[PDB]
Amino acid sequence: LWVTVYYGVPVWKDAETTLFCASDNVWATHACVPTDPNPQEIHLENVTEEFNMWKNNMVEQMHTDIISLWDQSLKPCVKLTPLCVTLQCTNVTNNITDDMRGELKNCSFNMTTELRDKKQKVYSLFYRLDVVQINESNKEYRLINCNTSACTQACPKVSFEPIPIHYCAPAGFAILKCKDKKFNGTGPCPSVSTVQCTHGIKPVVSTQLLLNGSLAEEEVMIRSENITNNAKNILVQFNTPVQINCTRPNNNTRKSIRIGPGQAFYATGDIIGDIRQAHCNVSKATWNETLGKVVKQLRKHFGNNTIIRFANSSGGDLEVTTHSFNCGGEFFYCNTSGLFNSTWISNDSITLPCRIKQIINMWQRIGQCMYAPPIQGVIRCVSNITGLILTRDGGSTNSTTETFRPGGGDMRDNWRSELYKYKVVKIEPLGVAPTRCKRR
Amino acid sequence: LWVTVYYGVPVWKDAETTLFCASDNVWATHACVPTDPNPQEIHLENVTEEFNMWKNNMVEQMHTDIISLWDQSLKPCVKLTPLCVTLQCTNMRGELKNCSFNMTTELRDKKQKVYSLFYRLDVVQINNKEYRLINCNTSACTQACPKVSFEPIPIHYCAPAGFAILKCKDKKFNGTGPCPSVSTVQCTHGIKPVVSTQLLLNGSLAEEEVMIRSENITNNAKNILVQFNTPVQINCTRPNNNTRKSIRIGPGQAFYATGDIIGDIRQAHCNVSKATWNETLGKVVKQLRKHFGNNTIIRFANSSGGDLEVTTHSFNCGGEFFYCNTSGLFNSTWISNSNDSITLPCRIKQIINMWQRIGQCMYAPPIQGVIRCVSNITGLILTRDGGSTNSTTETFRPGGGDMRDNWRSELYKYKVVKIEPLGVAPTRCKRR
Amino acid sequence: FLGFLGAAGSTMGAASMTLTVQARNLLSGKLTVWGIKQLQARVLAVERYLRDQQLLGIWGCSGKLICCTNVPWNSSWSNRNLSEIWDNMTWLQWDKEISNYTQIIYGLLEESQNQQEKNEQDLLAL
Amino acid sequence: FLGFLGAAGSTMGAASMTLTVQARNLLSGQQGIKQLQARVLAVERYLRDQQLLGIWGCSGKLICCTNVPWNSSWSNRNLSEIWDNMTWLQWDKEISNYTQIIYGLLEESQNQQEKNEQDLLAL
Amino acid sequence: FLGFLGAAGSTMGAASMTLTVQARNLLSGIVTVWGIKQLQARVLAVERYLRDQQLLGIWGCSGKLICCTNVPWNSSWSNRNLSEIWDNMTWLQWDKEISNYTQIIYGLLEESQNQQEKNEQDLLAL
Ligand SMILES: *[C@@H]1O[C@H](CO)[C@@H](O[C@@H]2O[C@H](CO)[C@@H](O[C@@H]3O[C@H](CO)[C@@H](O)[C@H](O)[C@@H]3O)[C@H](O)[C@H]2NC(C)=O)[C@H](O)[C@H]1NC(C)=O
Ligand SMILES: *[C@@H]1O[C@H](CO)[C@@H](O[C@@H]2O[C@H](CO)[C@@H](O[C@@H]3O[C@H](CO)[C@@H](O)[C@H](O)[C@@H]3O)[C@H](O)[C@H]2NC(C)=O)[C@H](O)[C@H]1NC(C)=O
Ligand SMILES: *[C@@H]1O[C@H](CO)[C@@H](O[C@@H]2O[C@H](CO)[C@@H](O)[C@H](O)[C@H]2NC(C)=O)[C@H](O)[C@H]1NC(C)=O
Ligand SMILES: *[C@@H]1O[C@H](CO)[C@@H](O[C@@H]2O[C@H](CO)[C@@H](O)[C@H](O)[C@H]2NC(C)=O)[C@H](O)[C@H]1NC(C)=O
Ligand SMILES: *[C@@H]1O[C@H](CO)[C@@H](O[C@@H]2O[C@H](CO)[C@@H](O)[C@H](O)[C@H]2NC(C)=O)[C@H](O)[C@H]1NC(C)=O
Ligand SMILES: *[C@@H]1O[C@H](CO)[C@@H](O[C@@H]2O[C@H](CO)[C@@H](O)[C@H](O)[C@H]2NC(C)=O)[C@H](O)[C@H]1NC(C)=O
Ligand SMILES: *[C@@H]1O[C@H](CO)[C@@H](O[C@@H]2O[C@H](CO)[C@@H](O)[C@H](O)[C@H]2NC(C)=O)[C@H](O)[C@H]1NC(C)=O
Ligand SMILES: *[C@@H]1O[C@H](CO)[C@@H](O[C@@H]2O[C@H](CO)[C@@H](O)[C@H](O)[C@H]2NC(C)=O)[C@H](O)[C@H]1NC(C)=O
Ligand SMILES: *[C@@H]1O[C@H](CO)[C@@H](O[C@@H]2O[C@H](CO)[C@@H](O)[C@H](O)[C@H]2NC(C)=O)[C@H](O)[C@H]1NC(C)=O
Ligand SMILES: *[C@@H]1O[C@H](CO)[C@@H](O[C@@H]2O[C@H](CO)[C@@H](O)[C@H](O)[C@H]2NC(C)=O)[C@H](O)[C@H]1NC(C)=O
Ligand SMILES: *[C@@H]1O[C@H](CO)[C@@H](O[C@@H]2O[C@H](CO)[C@@H](O)[C@H](O)[C@H]2NC(C)=O)[C@H](O)[C@H]1NC(C)=O
Ligand SMILES: *[C@@H]1O[C@H](CO)[C@@H](O[C@@H]2O[C@H](CO)[C@@H](O)[C@H](O)[C@H]2NC(C)=O)[C@H](O)[C@H]1NC(C)=O
Ligand SMILES: *[C@@H]1O[C@H](CO)[C@@H](O[C@@H]2O[C@H](CO)[C@@H](O)[C@H](O)[C@H]2NC(C)=O)[C@H](O)[C@H]1NC(C)=O
Ligand SMILES: *[C@@H]1O[C@H](CO)[C@@H](O[C@@H]2O[C@H](CO)[C@@H](O)[C@H](O)[C@H]2NC(C)=O)[C@H](O)[C@H]1NC(C)=O
Ligand SMILES: *[C@@H]1O[C@H](CO)[C@@H](O[C@@H]2O[C@H](CO)[C@@H](O)[C@H](O)[C@H]2NC(C)=O)[C@H](O)[C@H]1NC(C)=O
Ligand SMILES: *[C@@H]1O[C@H](CO)[C@@H](O[C@@H]2O[C@H](CO)[C@@H](O)[C@H](O)[C@H]2NC(C)=O)[C@H](O)[C@H]1NC(C)=O
Ligand SMILES: *[C@@H]1O[C@H](CO)[C@@H](O[C@@H]2O[C@H](CO)[C@@H](O)[C@H](O)[C@H]2NC(C)=O)[C@H](O)[C@H]1NC(C)=O
Ligand SMILES: *[C@@H]1O[C@H](CO)[C@@H](O[C@@H]2O[C@H](CO)[C@@H](O)[C@H](O)[C@H]2NC(C)=O)[C@H](O)[C@H]1NC(C)=O
Ligand SMILES: *[C@@H]1O[C@H](CO)[C@@H](O)[C@H](O)[C@H]1NC(C)=O
Ligand SMILES: *[C@@H]1O[C@H](CO)[C@@H](O)[C@H](O)[C@H]1NC(C)=O
Ligand SMILES: *[C@@H]1O[C@H](CO)[C@@H](O)[C@H](O)[C@H]1NC(C)=O
Ligand SMILES: *[C@@H]1O[C@H](CO)[C@@H](O)[C@H](O)[C@H]1NC(C)=O
Ligand SMILES: *[C@@H]1O[C@H](CO)[C@@H](O)[C@H](O)[C@H]1NC(C)=O
Ligand SMILES: *[C@@H]1O[C@H](CO)[C@@H](O)[C@H](O)[C@H]1NC(C)=O
Ligand SMILES: *[C@@H]1O[C@H](CO)[C@@H](O)[C@H](O)[C@H]1NC(C)=O
Ligand SMILES: *[C@@H]1O[C@H](CO)[C@@H](O)[C@H](O)[C@H]1NC(C)=O
Repeated sequence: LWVTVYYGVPVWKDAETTLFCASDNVWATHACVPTDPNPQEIHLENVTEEFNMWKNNMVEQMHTDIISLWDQSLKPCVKLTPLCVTLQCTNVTNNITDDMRGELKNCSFNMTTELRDKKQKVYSLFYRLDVVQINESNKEYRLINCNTSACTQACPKVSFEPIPIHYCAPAGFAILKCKDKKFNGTGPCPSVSTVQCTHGIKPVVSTQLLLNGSLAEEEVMIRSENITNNAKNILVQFNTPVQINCTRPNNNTRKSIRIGPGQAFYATGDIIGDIRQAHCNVSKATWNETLGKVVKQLRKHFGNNTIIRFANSSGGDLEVTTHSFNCGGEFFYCNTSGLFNSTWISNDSITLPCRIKQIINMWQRIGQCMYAPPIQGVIRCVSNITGLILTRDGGSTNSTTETFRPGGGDMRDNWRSELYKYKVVKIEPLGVAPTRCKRR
Repeated sequence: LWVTVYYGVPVWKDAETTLFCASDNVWATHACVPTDPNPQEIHLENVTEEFNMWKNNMVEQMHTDIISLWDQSLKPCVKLTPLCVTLQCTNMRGELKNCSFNMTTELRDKKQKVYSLFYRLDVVQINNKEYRLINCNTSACTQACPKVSFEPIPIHYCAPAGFAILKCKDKKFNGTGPCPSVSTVQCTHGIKPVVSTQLLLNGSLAEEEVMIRSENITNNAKNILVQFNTPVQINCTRPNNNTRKSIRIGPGQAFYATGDIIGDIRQAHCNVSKATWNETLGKVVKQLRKHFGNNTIIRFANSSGGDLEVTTHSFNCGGEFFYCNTSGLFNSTWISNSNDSITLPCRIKQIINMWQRIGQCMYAPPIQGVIRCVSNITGLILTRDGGSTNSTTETFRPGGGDMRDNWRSELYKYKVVKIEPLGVAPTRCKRR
Repeated sequence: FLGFLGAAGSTMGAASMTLTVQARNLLSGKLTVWGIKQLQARVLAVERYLRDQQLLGIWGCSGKLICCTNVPWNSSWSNRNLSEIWDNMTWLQWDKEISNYTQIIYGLLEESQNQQEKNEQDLLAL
Repeated sequence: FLGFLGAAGSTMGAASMTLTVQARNLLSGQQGIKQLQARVLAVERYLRDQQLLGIWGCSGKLICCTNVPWNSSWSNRNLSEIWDNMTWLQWDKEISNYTQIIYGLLEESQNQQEKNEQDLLAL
Repeated sequence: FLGFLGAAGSTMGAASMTLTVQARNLLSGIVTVWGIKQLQARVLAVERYLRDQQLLGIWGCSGKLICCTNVPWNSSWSNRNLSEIWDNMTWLQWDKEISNYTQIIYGLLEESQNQQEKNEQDLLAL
C-alpha cells in the first residue's frame, strides 16, 4: 500500500466568508449581480449534515449588510438642521371623532428662506409623539430629538418597499439547504441539497408579527434555542397565512417649504374631511383556528394537560410593546392587544387601533434618526401574517398553566426565520488515500 | 557544462514596498491585524549586509501612516466653526484670561452668554479687552473627541508575501555601513509613536555604550542622534485643579471649556534629577570626543530656534501638550583634564498645529484634576555650531522640528528586501 | 451527470471518478458596499487555489488529478484494508479519520520528491 | 532544519537541498487597499515566475536540466570551486548581466525541442 | 521578428512558431479614480489566465503549448484538406468556422484524460 494524492474530492468543512448578493430603492439592487435562471439546485443522496439556526453567521452578516445599505441611501438627502426651533402649537379641533383628540398639533414656527437675510413664518401639523414641551392659547414645543441629534429627511424618490434578494457564495464555498419538512432548526438533517444561491428573502421590518415572507410546508413549526429557558424567544411559523388589512383614513396633504438653496422640507398641510384614527383589520375565525393550531403545537413541548394562555405585551418603549411596520412610506404602531387575549382549557373582524410617528430611530443607533415625509392621499395595505415571536413567563419548575406574550426588540430574529435552512461550507479538494500503486 | 535552472534560491535585492501594521484611542488597533503570539527570528549565518538608516523607506511610509491614522480619528469629531466670535477678555501672571462671549443654543432661535478660561498663547488682540482666537483667519479647529485617548500603543510593521525584514544585531552599529550579524525577522518590535522635541521620551536603549549617529559628522547642517544606555526619569505636575464644563453649542455638539480653578494657580513644571543628568552628559561628552578630537572643549547651550515647538521641549503629558523650557539642562562646559533636581517650567497650549500642515488645527479639551508625567529620556537630538575648520571648542544645541528623526531612532536596524528566487548555474548534466 | 459535489454520498471508489466536476467549479466557477468585499473574495479564492496548486507542485504531482507516489503506507495511520475503504467508506468519513496524521504525510511526500529530484540530477550526470 | 533563509550564507552545494522552504513562502506565508494591492502584487509576481518556468519547459520542478551549453565568456571557473566556495548572493552578483540572453537561448531551445517532438510524433 | 500579435495575417504554419510572444503578454503588459479600476483589471486578467491554465491542465497538457490528444477528428466540423488549412488559412477564419462545434471537443478532451488517468492508475498496480 502506498500514498496516492487525489485532487477534487467531495470534502467540505464548516467555515465563514463574505457572501455577495444577487437580484432579479434603499436596497441597492442596481449595483447587484444579475441572476441567471438555471437548474441551480441538485440533490445530495446519502448525506446527513448538522445544522444550527442559532449559531449562523449568515444572519449576522445580513444584519450588517441591511444597516450598511440603509445608512448609505440617506447620504444624498437633506439634513434637517435648521428645523430645531421653538414651535408655537395649538390643538386642532376640526372634525375630530373623539379618538384622535390631542394627537395632532398645529404648530407654527419661523423658517429660513433661500435668501440668507430673509425669514418666513410657516406652519405644519405634527403628531403628539414627535413634540416635547419646553415650558413645563398657545404653548412652546420642540422636536423630540433636537437635543440629541438632527434628523435626516427621507427622500421622496426612494422607497422602503422590500424586494427579494439572493445571497450567493464565492468560489471554494458552497451553500447547503435543508429540505426536511419537520426541521426544528438545530440538529442533524438527512435530506441536504446544495444550491448556488438562496431564495428571495424580503427584508421586512417588523417586531411582533412576521409580515409577508415564507411559510411552512406541513404544519405549524415551533422553534427555540432552549425550550425550557424562558429568557429566549420562540419563533412560530404558520402553514396558512392570516390576512391583515391596514388603513389610514386621513386624506393628508404635503406642501414644500424651501429652507435653503435647493433644499425643501415637506410639511403636512390641512386635512380634507374628518380626522379619524388609523387601524388594522384581521379575521376573527381565521385567527381563532390559527391560535388553536399554535396551542396544539405548543402542548407537545409544555405538557399535554397544561392551560395555554395568551396575554398582551409588557414592553417599555413603543417599538417593543406595539406592533410596528411600514406601509406606503408611513410607519405604523398597532396596539394588537385584542389578538393575544385568550385561555385554552385542555364574518366578524378584529379592529386594532394604530398610531403614526415621523421621527424614526431605526436599528437603535445612538444619535441617528430619520424624518419620514408625509404621503398624499389615503393609504391601503394587504399583508400576510406568516409567523409570530413569543416570550414565555416562567415562574415554576412544574406548572399547570403557561403565559405567552408577544416579543420583539432585536431585528435579527426577523431574518433568522428565513436563513434557518441554509448553511455555508468551504470545499477542500485535496486528499490522500492508500492504494496498491507506486511511482516509477 | 550545461545550464540548470534552480527555483527557490536564497537571493535578495533591495526594494520598496508597502508594509502592513499588526498589534496585539486615536491609534487604530482595529485595522491592524493580530500578530502571532510568538515571533520567529532566523539567525542568518555568514551574512554581511550593508545598511543605511538615513535612506530607508520605512520611516517615510511610517510618517504617512502616522498622519493618516491621526487625521481619520478627528473625522467624527465636532468642528468648532461657530466659536470664531468676539471675545471680551479680562485678567503664573498674565497667562490665563477670562473670556466671555455670545454662543448659539440647540434651539436655532435663542442665544446664550458664556465664559471660559483661555491661555495667552491661544488668543490674539483684535485692536484692550477685545480678543479672538489665533486660528480664526486660517481655519476652524476640530475639537479632539474626549473619549479617544492620545496614549501611544506599540505597532509592529510586518512585511508582505515575498519580502523580508533584515534586523541587524551588532551592538556597535552606527547606522551606516556593513553589518555582519544580519538576521531576518517576521515583524519589527513594538515601536511607540511618541512625538517629542529635543529629547526622545519612551524609547529603546542601547546595550553597551552611548551611541552617536549622524549622516555626516563634519557637516554641521546634519542633526545628531544621541542614544543612551541608561534612562533618566522625568516627573511632571500640572498643579491647577481644573474644572471642565460643557457649553453645548447645538444639536448633539458640545464645547468643553475651562471652568473655575479650585485653589491657587501655579505654573506647570517638570523635573530632571541632577546627579544622573550630570555624568549622562559626561558619557555623551566622552563618546563625542572620539569624532572631534581628544582635546576639544565641549560646550552646551540652551536653544536658538524661533518657533515655540523648536525652542521648547514639546510633548504630550496625560492629554495636555507641554512646552518645557530646557535651559538648565543644556548649560555646561567640559574641559579635558545628592537629591537636588533641576526644575523646568513649562507652558500649556490648547490650539495645536501638529504636523505643520497649513490650514489644519486641533483644539485639545481640558482634563480634570492633576496630571503627572513619568518618562524615560532615552536620547537627544543635537545640532553642532560650526565656524572653524580647526576649532578647539565645539558648541552643541538641541534641535527638533521634523518628526521623522523621532522614528528613525527605532527603525535603524531594519531593512526591507525582496526575494529573487530564480537562478541559472553550470552543471555537467543534460536533459534527455 | 450528478453535478457539482453530487457524489458526496457515494463511496470514495465511486466518487473518485468525478474529480473534474469538483475541480472545475473552483476559481470563479468604496462606491458601493458590494464593491470591495467581492474583490476581496475573488482574491481570496485565487490565493486558495494557488496555495493548493503550489502544494501539489512541490510533491511532483503537477498537471494531474490522480498521482501515484512512492511513500509507504504506515499502519499507525489506519489498519483497514483496501477491500472496505474503497467500498464501504465515503470521502467525508475518510477525511475525519486521518485528520490527525496529515502533516506527517505532507512532509513525507515533499521529502520523497526532493530525494527523487536529487537522484534524478545525480543520474543525469552519468 | 535551518529556517526561511538559513542557507543564505552557506555554499550553493548545501543551499540547493533546501529549495522547498523558500518556494512555499512566496504566496501567503517564518517570513484595505494596502492589504489588497500587496496581495495582488504577490500573486502576479508568483505567476510571472511560474510562466517563466513554464516557457522553458522547467514546469513543475524546482531543479531542472536543459540543453543550453555554458558559454565560457559568462563565467570561466571550475565546477568544484563554484559549487563549494561560493554563495548564491555572490554568484548572482557576478552574473547580473548576460541573464536575458541565457533566458532567450533557453526559450528558443525549448521551442526547437517542442517542434522536434511534434515532428517525431507526427509519424 | 513580427512582434506581439504580428502574425495575425500569416498562415497557421508561420504563426504556430511564434506563440511565445503572445503567451508572454496574456499575463501582464504594464510596468483618485484610477486605483480600483487598475485593481479590478489586474484581478480580471489574473482570473482569466488562471482559468485558461486550469482548462489546459484538465485535459492533460500542463506546461506545454502544443499537445496531442487520442481523440479523433470526425471530419464533420471541417472536412477540408490538411494542406489548405495549414498553408492557405489564418486562425481567425478557423475560429469563425469551428466555434459552432467547440463545446463538444472541450468535454471529449476531458473524458479522454479521465480515461487515461485511470488506465495509468490500474496499469501501475501490476
Ligand atoms: C407585504 O407584501 C404586500 C404585497 O407586495 C405589500 O403590499 C403592497 O405595498 C406596496 C407599497 O405600499 C403597494 O404599492 C403601492 O400601491 C399604490 C397603488 O399602486 C400606490 O401608492 C403606489 O404606486 C405603490 O404601487 C402595493 O399596492 C401593495 N399591494 C397590495 C396588493 O395592496 C405590503 O406592503 C407588504 N407588507 C409589509 C412590507 O409590511
Ligand atoms: C538661553 O539662555 C539665555 C541666558 O543664558 C536667555 O537669554 C535671556 O533672556 C531673557 C528673557 O528672554 C532676557 O531678560 C530680559 O533682559 C532685559 C535686560 O535688559 C530686559 O529687556 C528684560 O526685562 C528681561 O529681563 C535676558 O537678558 C537674556 N540673557 C542674556 C544673557 O542675553 C535666553 O532666553 C535663553 N534662550 C532660550 C530659552 O531659547
Ligand atoms: C448511499 O446512497 C447511494 C445512492 O447514491 C447508494 O448507492 C446505490 O444505491 C442503490 C439503492 O439500492 C443500490 O442498488 C446500488 O447498488 C448503490 N450503488 C453502489 C453500491 O455502487 C448507496 O448504496 C447508499 N449506501 C448505503 C450504505 O446504503
Ligand atoms: C436550557 O435550559 C435549562 C433550564 O434552565 C438549563 O438547565 C439548567 O442548567 C443549569 C446549569 O447547570 C442548572 O443550574 C439548572 O438547574 C438547570 N435547570 C434545569 C431546570 O434543569 C440548560 O443548561 C439550558 N441549556 C441546554 C443546552 O440544555
Ligand atoms: C375594518 O372593519 C370595520 C368594520 O369591522 C370597517 O368599518 C366600517 O367601514 C365601512 C366602510 O368600509 C363603513 O360603512 C362602516 O360604518 C364601518 N363600521 C364601523 C363600525 O365603523 C373598516 O372600514 C375596516 N377597515 C379596513 C378594511 O381597512
Ligand atoms: C383627497 O383629497 C384630494 C384633494 O382634495 C381629492 O382630490 C380630488 O381630485 C379631483 C381630480 O382628481 C378634483 O377634481 C377634486 O376636486 C378633488 N376633490 C376634493 C374633495 O378636493 C381626493 O379625491 C381625496 N381622496 C379621497 C376622498 O379618497
Ligand atoms: C393651523 O393654524 C393656521 C394658523 O396658524 C390655520 O390657518 C388659517 O386657517 C383659517 C381657516 O381656513 C384661514 O382663515 C386663515 O387665513 C389661515 N391662516 C394662515 C394661513 O395664516 C390652519 O387652518 C390651521 N390648521 C388646521 C386647523 O388644521
Ligand atoms: C382585506 O381586504 C381584502 C381586499 O383587498 C378583502 O378581500 C376581499 O373581500 C371581499 C369581501 O368578503 C370579497 O368579496 C373579495 O373576494 C375579497 N378579495 C378581493 C381580491 O377583492 C379581505 O376580505 C379583507 N380581509 C379582512 C380580514 O378584512
Ligand atoms: C470669570 O468671569 C466671570 C464673569 O464673566 C465670573 O463669574 C462671576 O463670578 C462672580 C464672583 O464669583 C459671581 O458673583 C457671578 O455670579 C459670576 N457670574 C456668572 C455669569 O457666572 C467668574 O468668576 C470669573 N472667573 C475667574 C475670575 O476665575
Ligand atoms: C452677547 O450678546 C449681547 C446681546 O447682543 C451683547 O450685549 C450688547 O452688546 C452690544 C455690542 O454692540 C452693546 O452695544 C449693547 O449695549 C449690549 N447690550 C444689550 C442689552 O444689547 C454682549 O456684548 C455679547 N457678549 C459678548 C460680545 O461678550
Ligand atoms: C524606563 O527604564 C527602565 C529601566 O530600563 C525600565 O524598567 C525596565 O522595564 C523592563 C520592561 O520590559 C523590565 O524588563 C526591566 O526589568 C525593568 N528594569 C528595571 C531596572 O526596573 C522602565 O520600564 C522604563 N519606563 C518606561 C515607561 O519605558
Ligand atoms: C561631509 O561634510 C564635509 C564638510 O562639509 C564635506 O567635505 C567637503 O566636501 C566638499 C565637496 O562636497 C569640498 O569642497 C570641501 O572642501 C569639503 N570640506 C572639508 C572640510 O573637507 C564632505 O564631503 C561630506 N561628506 C560626504 C560623504 O558628502
Ligand atoms: C520638582 O522639584 C521641586 C523642588 O526642587 C518640587 O517642589 C517642591 O514640592 C513639594 C511638594 O509639594 C513642596 O513641599 C516644596 O515646597 C516644593 N519646593 C519648592 C522649592 O517650591 C516639585 O514638586 C517637583 N516636581 C515634581 C516631582 O513633579
Ligand atoms: C480638586 O477639587 C475637587 C473638588 O473640590 C476635589 O474633589 C474632592 O475630593 C475630596 C477628597 O477625595 C472628596 O472628599 C470630595 O468629596 C471631593 N469633592 C468636593 C466637591 O469637595 C479634588 O480632590 C481636588 N483635587 C485634588 C488633587 O486635590
Ligand atoms: C519620580 O517619581 C518617582 C515615583 O513616581 C520617584 O521615585 C521615588 O523616589 C523616592 C526617593 O528616592 C523613593 O522614596 C520612592 O520609593 C520612589 N518611588 C517609586 C515608586 O519608585 C522618583 O524619585 C521621581 N524622580 C525625580 C523627582 O526625579
Ligand atoms: C528659560 O529659563 C531661563 C532660566 O531658567 C530663563 O532665563 C531667565 O530669564 C529671566 C526673565 O525675566 C531673567 O530675569 C533671568 O536673568 C534669566 N536667567 C538667566 C540665568 O539668564 C529664560 O528666559 C527662559 N526662557 C523663556 C522664558 O523663553
Ligand atoms: C558558515 O561558515 C562556516 C565557516 O566556514 C561553515 O562551517 C564549516 O562548514 C564546512 C562545510 O560544511 C565544514 O566542513 C566545516 O567543518 C565547518 N566548520 C569550520 C570551522 O570550518 C558553515 O558551514 C557556514 N554555514 C552555515 C552555518 O550555514
Ligand atoms: C500576407 O499575404 C501575402 C500575400 O498572400 C503573403 O505573401 C506570400 O503569400 C504566399 C501565399 O499567398 C506565400 O506562399 C508566400 O510565401 C508569401 N510571401 C512571399 C514573400 O511571397 C504574406 O506572407 C502574408 N503575411 C504577411 C505577414 O505579410
Ligand atoms: C389641548 O387640550 C388639552 C385638554 O384640554 C390641554 O391640556 C392642552 O394644553 C391643549 N394643548 C395646547 C393648548 O397646546
Ligand atoms: C430539535 O430537534 C432535535 C433533534 O430531535 C432535539 O434534540 C432538540 O431538542 C429539538 N429542539 C427543540 C427546541 O425542540
Ligand atoms: C379579553 O378576554 C376576556 C375573556 O377571556 C374578555 O372578557 C375581554 O373582553 C377581552 N378583552 C378584549 C380587549 O378583547
Ligand atoms: C399572501 O399569501 C398568498 C397565498 O400564499 C399569496 O398568493 C399572496 O401573494 C401573499 N401576499 C399578499 C396578499 O400580499
Ligand atoms: C489686567 O490685564 C492686563 C491686560 O493687559 C494686564 O496687563 C494686567 O497685568 C492685569 N492686571 C492688573 C492688576 O491690571
Ligand atoms: C547656567 O546656569 C546657572 C544657574 O542657573 C546660571 O547662573 C548661568 O548663567 C548659566 N550659564 C550660562 C553660560 O548662561
Ligand atoms: C462527429 O460528431 C458530430 C457532431 O455533430 C456528429 O454529427 C458525427 O456523426 C460524428 N462522427 C462520427 C463518425 O461519429
Ligand atoms: C482535398 O480533399 C478532396 C476530397 O474530395 C480531394 O478531392 C482533393 O484533391 C484534396 N486536395 C485539394 C488540394 O483540394
